[PDB]
Formats: sequence, structure tokens, C-alpha cells
Amino acid sequence: ASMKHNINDNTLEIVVGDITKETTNVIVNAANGSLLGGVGVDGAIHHAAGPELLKACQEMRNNELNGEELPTGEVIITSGFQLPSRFIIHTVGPIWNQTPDLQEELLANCYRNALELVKVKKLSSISFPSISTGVYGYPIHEAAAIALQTIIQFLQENDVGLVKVVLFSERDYSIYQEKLKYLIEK
Ligand SMILES: Nc1ncnc2c1ncn2[C@@H]1O[C@H](COP(=O)(O)OP(=O)(O)OC[C@H]2O[C@H](O)[C@H](O)[C@@H]2O)[C@@H](O)[C@H]1O
Repeated sequence: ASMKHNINDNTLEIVVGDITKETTNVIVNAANGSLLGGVGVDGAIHHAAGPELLKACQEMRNNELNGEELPTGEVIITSGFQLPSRFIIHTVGPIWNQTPDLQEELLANCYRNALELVKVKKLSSISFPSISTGVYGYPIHEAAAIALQTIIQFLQENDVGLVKVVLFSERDYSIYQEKLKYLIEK
């Protein structure tokens, strides 16, 4: 299952798939602030990338983040190592309902900051997972709306290239498909 849409010279695609098997130059990891290994998409990414990824992320923690956590909504970039994709942009989504009045803004920041980095570094293509909707508990209907709104607005105003949202389930995909149809019509 897949749906594609042109936004100026950019393309947005939603697809069912495994983000560790993508053809985009960049994939996004829904990471934790400590840049340590976890479960879910982060776990799959570390497994597929191999053990150099954790080592590189810890070097980034200690050398660029002065030994501290990556803040919610912010991004760093590493190699993809054994992944097919060449780079991983790691971001930290909000933990649902910890900070309800800021969480929509912070989730949007994950998308905007990743896309800005792709734009400025001319990285051409990028896949996102469904950030915050696993261990971090964010309802998929609300998250999908924020993700798509943020991505679409960015692609209306900026030259980026190809953006995919890669969903691990038909259910998550079907929710994205409904929202995208609504935003494309509206
Ligand atoms: N291989 C995959 N390809 C594409 N999407 C995937 C894949 N595997 C899972 N997903 C989807 O990816 C989405 C995100 O679910 P979560 O992976 O839990 O991310 P979070 O931001 O909520 O939690 C980050 C925390 O969990 C980690 O331990 C971190 O280390 C942190 O502790 C869901 O739709 C998944 O079904």
C-alpha cells in the first residue's frame, strides 16, 4: 500500500514498509534523549545498522551535546552504517501527555528540524516513521495530523526532494491515508 502526491517540485509518499529497508538517502529514528538503544523502530534501526550506530551516537552525546540528552524536537545526524540508507537523523518525540500544552509544537519540531537539515545539506530524500506513537504513547490520529500538516507546509515553502512516511502497519497507514486525502482536498 502506497499513496504519492506532488507539492511544488517535492514529492510526499505514504507507504507500508520497514524503514530499515528503505531507498531514501536519510531515515529518521524516533530516538530517546540519551541516544541509547531501545525497542520499537529505534531497536529495529540499531539492529539493522549494526553496533557502530550506538557508538557514534554516544560520541555525539559526549562531543556535540556536552554529555547531555538531545532535547525533545531537536535533531542530530549520523551515518546509517549497515542500513541501505546513508544517514540517520535522530530526533526525540514528546512523551504523550507529559506536557500537553507544548507537545503538538514539539512533535512538529521533529519534522520541521529534520526537513530543514535535509534542505540545507541537500540530502534529497528522507523517510519518517510514526514518531512518538510507540512507547511514547501518542495517539496515532492526532500524531498523523501534526506530522502531515507540518510536512506539507514545509514542502509548500521549501525545496527538499522526496519525503516518505513509512508505516509499519496497514492500520497506521489507513489513518495516514484518510488524513492526507483531507489535507490534499483542503
Ligand atoms: N521497522 C520499522 N519501520 C517503520 N516504522 C516502524 C518500524 N518499527 C516500528 N515502527 C513504528 O514506528 C512508530 C514509533 O514507535 P516507537 O518505535 O516505539 O517510537 P517512540 O517515539 O514512540 O518511542 C521512542 C522510544 O521508544 C524507543 O525505545 C526509543 O528508544 C525511545 O525509548 C510506531 O508507529 C511503530 O509501529
